[PDB]
Amino acid sequence: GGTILVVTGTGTGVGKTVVCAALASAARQAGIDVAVCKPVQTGTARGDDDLAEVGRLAGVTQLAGLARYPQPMAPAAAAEHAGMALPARDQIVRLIADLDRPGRLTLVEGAGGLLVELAEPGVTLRDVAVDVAAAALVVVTADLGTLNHTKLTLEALAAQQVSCAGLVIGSWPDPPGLVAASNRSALARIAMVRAALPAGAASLDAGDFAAMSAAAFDRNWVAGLVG
Amino acid sequence: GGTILVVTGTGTGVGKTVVCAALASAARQAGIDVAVCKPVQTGTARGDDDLAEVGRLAGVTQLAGLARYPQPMAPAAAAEHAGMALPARDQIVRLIADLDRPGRLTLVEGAGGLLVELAEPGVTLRDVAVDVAAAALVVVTADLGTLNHTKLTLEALAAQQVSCAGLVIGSWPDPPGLVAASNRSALARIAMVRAALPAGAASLDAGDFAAMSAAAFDRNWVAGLV
Ligand SMILES: O=C(O)C[C@@H]1CCC[C@H]1C(=O)c1ccccc1O
Ligand SMILES: O=C(O)C[C@@H]1CCC[C@H]1C(=O)c1ccccc1O
Repeated sequence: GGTILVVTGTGTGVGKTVVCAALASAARQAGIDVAVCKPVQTGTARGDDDLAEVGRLAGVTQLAGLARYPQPMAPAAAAEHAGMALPARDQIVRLIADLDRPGRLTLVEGAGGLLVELAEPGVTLRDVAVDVAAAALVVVTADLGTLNHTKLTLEALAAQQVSCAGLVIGSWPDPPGLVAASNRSALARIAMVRAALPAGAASLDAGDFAAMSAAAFDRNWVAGLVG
Repeated sequence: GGTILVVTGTGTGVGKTVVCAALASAARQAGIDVAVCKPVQTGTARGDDDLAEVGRLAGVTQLAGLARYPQPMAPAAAAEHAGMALPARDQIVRLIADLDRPGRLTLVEGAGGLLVELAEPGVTLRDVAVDVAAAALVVVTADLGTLNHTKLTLEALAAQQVSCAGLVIGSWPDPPGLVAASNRSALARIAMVRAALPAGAASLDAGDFAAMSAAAFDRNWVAGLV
């Protein structure tokens, strides 16, 4: 197959989706075929659609969903509220394996943080990454609290031998402060900081987003993700 | 010895200090002798003194600290700004071991979350808990994202055989709301929820706080801590 990457984060609202669009845009501009999947989408009752947003920002057409729930909560609660079930583990693995192919980068976008339950019983994105032998890209903030959350996440990945593909700061303030500056320097000391997206990148139009995306990542690292 | 409990949380600003004071107060009202150790304090430029909050809210007098940095950052960053080092590992562990005595509940308050660096070099509250054979009480929020952060923290504890003494929700909203109510039920499936402190409790006077605290925790669980 090709390269499967799960895109996770230290928690909710850290920039997972915009980072997914940014890595997809960068990989597209390097000539890499990209597919993005979203095993579980909540918040559809308020218009949440991360796949649609990645298509808008990065131009990705190969977009695959599975489970969708209206309420903007964790999947187990949103499914329960709606009278619906979580998907099974093998259904998520099938969604991913159907997309995987040589020379393609398949990004698997999580819901919330790494240990969020996506399938019964207690099946998380970490288990899925083990199942499809994927590495994990971790989206982080630069805010107070971030190193503890980043270190807990990286420890949880290592516990199941899921490789860490690096960190991406989802929103980077221009200009930064003492805490943001100290955290980025300390984040870079615990793992590779692949990128740091400028604040408000999600508002950029397609052309500015593609320019930001290409500038945001090291063109050489993106190319090395998939032969 | 007695019983040593570290009081950690899933992050910063989750209610660690007010929970420390709530458990101290509940334990004092059950006739238990309570000491609180806060090895490292930051934010002293704006007046942060967590040991003083425990003193006033719960009446604890055995209040032990080692270092105080002016900047409201993590310890390592506040030390870096001040141009001085953090305490040494032995200082923290020996201070706690000296505090511990039979009949006593010694609560150890970290800074920020569980893997925050407290001592030299890169020593955490989790290491401290291993060294003094303490269990860990985990302060959590009810907000969106709390289950992930809770599971992350509890795995990191089990990974070093530090026992989990339960959760406390540092701030329980009124009225709850869908997400907060869903989160409390889910937290209870992860570990015992020992208390959920009413929102605003940090601002109560000492007599109102001791009332809230005595009702917040289960009598038998507190009485059995020592
Ligand atoms: O993916 C995100 O973090 C943003 C989404 C948008 C709607 C609520 C967030 C969500 O899904 C979520 C939040 C906490 C725990 C598990 C979750 O799945
Ligand atoms: O204890 C708290 O979380 C509140 C304090 C008050 C001033 C900054 C907070 C702090 O200490 C802190 C923040 C991030 C990481 C580690 C830390 O130790």
